[PDB]
Amino acid sequence: QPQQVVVGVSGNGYVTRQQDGARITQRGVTHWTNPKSIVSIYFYLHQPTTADLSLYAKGHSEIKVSYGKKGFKVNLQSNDFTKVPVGSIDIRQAGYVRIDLQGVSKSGEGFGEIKQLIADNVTGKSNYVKDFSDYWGRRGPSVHLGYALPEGDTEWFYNEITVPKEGETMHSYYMAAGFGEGYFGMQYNSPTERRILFSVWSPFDTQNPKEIPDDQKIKLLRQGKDVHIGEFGNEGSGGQSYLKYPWKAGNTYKFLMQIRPDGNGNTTYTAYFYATDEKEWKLIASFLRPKTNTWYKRPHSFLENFSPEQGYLSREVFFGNQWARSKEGKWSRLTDATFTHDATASAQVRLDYQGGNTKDNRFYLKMGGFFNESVPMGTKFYCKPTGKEPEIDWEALKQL
Ligand SMILES: [Cl-]
Repeated sequence: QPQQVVVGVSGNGYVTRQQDGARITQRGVTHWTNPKSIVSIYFYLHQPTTADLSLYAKGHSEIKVSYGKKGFKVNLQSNDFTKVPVGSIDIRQAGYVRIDLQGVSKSGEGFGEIKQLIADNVTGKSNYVKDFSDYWGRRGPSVHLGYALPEGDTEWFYNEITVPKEGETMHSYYMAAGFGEGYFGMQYNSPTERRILFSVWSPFDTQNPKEIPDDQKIKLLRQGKDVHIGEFGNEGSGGQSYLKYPWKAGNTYKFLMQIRPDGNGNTTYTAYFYATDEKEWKLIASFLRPKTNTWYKRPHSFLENFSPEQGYLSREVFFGNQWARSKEGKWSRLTDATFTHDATASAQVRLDYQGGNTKDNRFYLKMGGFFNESVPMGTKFYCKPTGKEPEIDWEALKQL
């Protein structure tokens, strides 16, 4: 039987053009002043269906509601929210449906306030952000790749990362060389700042790093030139370091990560970044983690959107030439990757999660942007064991 689908704007809407000219808040669209702004609302349908669209809206305005090339002229004329019919659409294939809103005329300060998109008489199942955090839902589903290590003890992991131009999106974390106790990667933080970030969690479970007993704090051993060192909390706690570095889309950067137990019940974590634009290795930091006795475990990568406002945009990254160096000093090319997704994907509130193979013997991750092909949890991907073995001037690195 056809059914009603109520899509909340706060979890499913985005300002997609002229971002200062409207806003998505906990009640949906507000502060809607600029006729050039576009608001887009996304929800997924499993099968072809018609739908009778309405908005739950208030205002004194004329707006334009669009599904592809089909537009509707819609007046708002209310001081309180009411159901405002728009018109009918024909969804010809499964996938994400995008509904756009644009202001045309207003009698007062703004074009109105839009709380919900309502689709009546819809056949089949749908997926979107409901009964779920609007913050996490709009951030969208992070995705990860885990690389299989050889037998024995690995000390170093090496990975190459390239963010293609089409995958370069502000407020993304492109995490290249993760491990059992932390992360090492690069961020696109603002128009003027990008960071190479390296973080290690304390073994002490707390949200406040100042709660950690002295003997369980992450300890700084080495600090690279121009690197900022601090602590973090609110996601567990530990030590962090970053270098401001203007990395470029389309360039291939290298991440080299050493994890070595000291035999005295600690483990050290040392992160190096190859600044391809300068043709030189940079030290980020070396940190000691107490109460830890491990070699390298769980080499992995991830792709994350950390801004809810950016959830309507995709981001994408390529990972190539993965190598492990054993504690005995032997390099091995890694070939086997396992794809996973985060809890937002698991909740099925966002379906725009993907990863796999490129056509040039790399792996990729892609999420956000409301695409239609997903990849399931645990999918395995493989690359051929080809690629240039790292040639590292070990001694030079030790002197950074
Ligand atoms: Cl920068």
